Amino acid sequence: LASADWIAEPVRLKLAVKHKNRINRSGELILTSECSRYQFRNLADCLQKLRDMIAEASQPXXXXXXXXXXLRRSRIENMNRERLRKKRISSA
Amino acid sequence: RRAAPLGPMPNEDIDVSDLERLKKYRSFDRYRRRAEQEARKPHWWRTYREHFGEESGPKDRVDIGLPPPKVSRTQQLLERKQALRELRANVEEERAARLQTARIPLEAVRAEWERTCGPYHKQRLAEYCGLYRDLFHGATFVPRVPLHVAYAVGEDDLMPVYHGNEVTPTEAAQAPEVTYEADEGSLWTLLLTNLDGHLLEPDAEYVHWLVTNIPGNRVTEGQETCPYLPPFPARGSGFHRFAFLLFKQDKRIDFSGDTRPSPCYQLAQRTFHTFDFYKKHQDAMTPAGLAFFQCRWDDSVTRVFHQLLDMREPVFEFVRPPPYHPKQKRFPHRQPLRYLDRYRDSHEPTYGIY
Repeated sequence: LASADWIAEPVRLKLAVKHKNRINRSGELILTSECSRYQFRNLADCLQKLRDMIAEASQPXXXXXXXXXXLRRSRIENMNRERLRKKRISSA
Repeated sequence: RRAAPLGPMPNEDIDVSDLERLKKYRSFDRYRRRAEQEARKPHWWRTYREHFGEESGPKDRVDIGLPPPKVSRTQQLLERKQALRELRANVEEERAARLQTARIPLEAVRAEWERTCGPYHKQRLAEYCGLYRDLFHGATFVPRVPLHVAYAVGEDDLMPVYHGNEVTPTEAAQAPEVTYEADEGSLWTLLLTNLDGHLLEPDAEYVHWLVTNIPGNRVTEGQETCPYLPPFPARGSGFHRFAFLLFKQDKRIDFSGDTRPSPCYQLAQRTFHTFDFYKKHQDAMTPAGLAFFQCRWDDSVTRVFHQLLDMREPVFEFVRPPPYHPKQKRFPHRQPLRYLDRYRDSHEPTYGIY
């Protein structure tokens, strides 16, 4: 990612943020394709996912819309551990 | 052909002659209660409890405790009766109660819970998350001494570790502070274990932070064995549980087999069985406090695996067994067309010789 010149710096840095799950310690961005048994279409799928990540990153107007259906329990559990973290005393 | 009923038959006891003179359940609620009362007794016929895994049912507990605190009951009873007399006769509390305005002082409740009943709730909460099965293997210790473990998340911010609470690896990236009270004749040993998440050996755990020979409340003054290691769960596998344990020791003990290198990054160096450890020190060591927290993968973890352990980071998923299909039959009769697609190998045409 840092070494790829064909992507601009803002693209470089924001593709390294959203996608940090598939990034490798050697700095590698790793794409995986499966479905077809003809490797042609697999290549096409990886190149497509790549074009979609580059597109979504390059468009600044993306608001990354949050769904409340999967994350409601996450927001509740987050608030609830926030009420415990909320204890105020100077420590260490 | 009739068999002979074995012992009691559920309604045998009541006299059906003159049904009018038997009292009734006028309330659906009373019925409900009596029903559950019956459901809890061990009947002589096949029952729900029997087939559904009551966790062994009856178990004869190996109790390694700190001996039960000695108290005279008449004193307690009287002091309580009097406290009740003083509290009830006050017109303030009556006027306030009738109009639905009162507050219970949560802090004082926390104090009383700590003093009396809490140490018993601890037992079954540990039982819930199974802090017993994996560590002491058969054995129950009652958590006599109060244990306060805390992580500093900021200059002003303190994250508490309560038994059963969820905490993030971010707050566990730093060493904790501990509060419990003892005068100085005292000798203590404290332990922080990761009860699951051992990659090579399912029955083994990771000692994270191990401390020995502590007078009173002084943690800095106790000799440390394992310096503090931030929790390193796996991205896939959810919600590991971490146990904080306390032991009383009689004479100061030093054990070289347990001693670890100072930086100690390697994972195989930390391999643990609370069982064997407690076998080693058993006579001098009595288990005291318990506090555990539940933690799942978080961003900081990637920094760990690469920087400390010089290792690639593992990612796990969840696999559910492929849906069972009956043997395919040559002429499936009366089945939808899509039947053919259940035994589909892969989706792609194959022109065999073409």
